[PDB]
Amino acid sequence: DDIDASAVMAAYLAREYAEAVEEQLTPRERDALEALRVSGEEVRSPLLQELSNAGENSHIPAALVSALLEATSPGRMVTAVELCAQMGRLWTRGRQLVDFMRLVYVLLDRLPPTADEDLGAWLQAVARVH
Amino acid sequence: DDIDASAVMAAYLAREYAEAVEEQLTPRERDALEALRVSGEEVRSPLLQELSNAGENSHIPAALVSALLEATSPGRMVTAVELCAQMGRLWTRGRQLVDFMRLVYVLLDRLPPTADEDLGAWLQAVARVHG
Amino acid sequence: DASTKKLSECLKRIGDELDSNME
Amino acid sequence: QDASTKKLSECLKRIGDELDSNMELQ
Ligand SMILES: [Mg+2]
Ligand SMILES: [Mg+2]
Ligand SMILES: [Mg+2]
Ligand SMILES: [Mg+2]
Ligand SMILES: [Mg+2]
Ligand SMILES: [Mg+2]
Ligand SMILES: [Mg+2]
Ligand SMILES: [Mg+2]
Ligand SMILES: [Mg+2]
Ligand SMILES: [Mg+2]
Ligand SMILES: [Mg+2]
Ligand SMILES: [Mg+2]
Ligand SMILES: [Mg+2]
Ligand SMILES: [Mg+2]
Ligand SMILES: [Mg+2]
Ligand SMILES: [Mg+2]
Ligand SMILES: [Mg+2]
Ligand SMILES: [Mg+2]
Ligand SMILES: [Mg+2]
Ligand SMILES: [Mg+2]
Ligand SMILES: [Mg+2]
Ligand SMILES: [Mg+2]
Ligand SMILES: [Mg+2]
Ligand SMILES: [Mg+2]
Ligand SMILES: [Mg+2]
Ligand SMILES: [Mg+2]
Ligand SMILES: [Mg+2]
Ligand SMILES: [Mg+2]
Ligand SMILES: [Mg+2]
Ligand SMILES: [Mg+2]
Ligand SMILES: [Mg+2]
Ligand SMILES: [Mg+2]
Ligand SMILES: [Mg+2]
Ligand SMILES: [Mg+2]
Ligand SMILES: [Mg+2]
Ligand SMILES: [Mg+2]
Ligand SMILES: [Mg+2]
Ligand SMILES: [Mg+2]
Ligand SMILES: [Mg+2]
Ligand SMILES: [Mg+2]
Ligand SMILES: [Mg+2]
Repeated sequence: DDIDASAVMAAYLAREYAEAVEEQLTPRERDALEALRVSGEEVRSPLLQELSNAGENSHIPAALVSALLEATSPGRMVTAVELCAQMGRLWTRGRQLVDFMRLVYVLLDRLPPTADEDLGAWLQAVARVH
Repeated sequence: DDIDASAVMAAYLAREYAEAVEEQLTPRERDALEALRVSGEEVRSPLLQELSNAGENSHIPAALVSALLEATSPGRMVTAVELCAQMGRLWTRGRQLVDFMRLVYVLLDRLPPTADEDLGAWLQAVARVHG
Repeated sequence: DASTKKLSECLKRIGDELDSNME
Repeated sequence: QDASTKKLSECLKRIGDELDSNMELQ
């Protein structure tokens, strides 16, 4: 009982998969990925403030992601992405590793049909500013 | 052309999560991660060519992870981990993303209660051997 | 849940500000 | 088929059984 075997496995698979996906991103998608990182970094502080305002379920964040994606803009999609990223930082061992992947599933499952062209044009505008 | 939004998001979340978990790993757990890294490399090629020995979504790999974790051993559990990682390598787009989440769920959900202690002593022993 | 509703309304509002801050 | 997966699973298990002893040896 000296190590959280699940947490150690989650770290290995998470990094390998992170690099596996990044490997297969086109040049254009790599630009969008860096734009998303900046966009998510800008909204992070406002997001944590609203969440801390109402601070205390895995359904709650899933419900917020769903509301943010309710037929939506690039700004709300980015906010939903960063919310998942912040829940991921809190759900780092044991039974919390289940709620994170499901939360991401809600994100991707609830995306609008036009997500690709909407974010492509928006994140490019992010690249212009920064 | 256009971007695959879902792939961009997955790449971002995966890395942010990987960094998060790594940050929260205790020191003894970080030494094991390295040991898991090397031990996953030794099983990679024998694993891949055994997959190539037959065959050439989530059902088959999930069935293998399940067979490897059937009451098991550190070597089998590590072989299951690397299997998931290798399937993640080729599951980087769209519906394949889902197959990876379902596969990793089989792995973590089917770990035995003994894994914490057995892999603690095994991965640590590997670290001393490979030092 | 009533609280969740108002929380998501605050997040949807943050999202809108992120859109407006681009133009 | 499903029996092919049965055979492949046993092969990965042998690899697993070998990895268990190989990495603590020498
Ligand atoms: Mg204990
Ligand atoms: Mg302890
Ligand atoms: Mg102890
Ligand atoms: Mg990719
Ligand atoms: Mg590809
Ligand atoms: Mg990034
Ligand atoms: Mg960021
Ligand atoms: Mg709350
Ligand atoms: Mg609570
Ligand atoms: Mg909670
Ligand atoms: Mg409920
Ligand atoms: Mg709720
Ligand atoms: Mg509505
Ligand atoms: Mg609305
Ligand atoms: Mg609408
Ligand atoms: Mg919409
Ligand atoms: Mg559980
Ligand atoms: Mg769930
Ligand atoms: Mg889509
Ligand atoms: Mg685009
Ligand atoms: Mg295209
Ligand atoms: Mg075109
Ligand atoms: Mg960190
Ligand atoms: Mg650490
Ligand atoms: Mg299959
Ligand atoms: Mg299916
Ligand atoms: Mg099983
Ligand atoms: Mg047994
Ligand atoms: Mg057995
Ligand atoms: Mg055995
Ligand atoms: Mg790999
Ligand atoms: Mg598909
Ligand atoms: Mg189960
Ligand atoms: Mg269970
Ligand atoms: Mg050590
Ligand atoms: Mg609003
Ligand atoms: Mg803002
Ligand atoms: Mg078959
Ligand atoms: Mg066979
Ligand atoms: Mg064999
Ligand atoms: Mg050796």
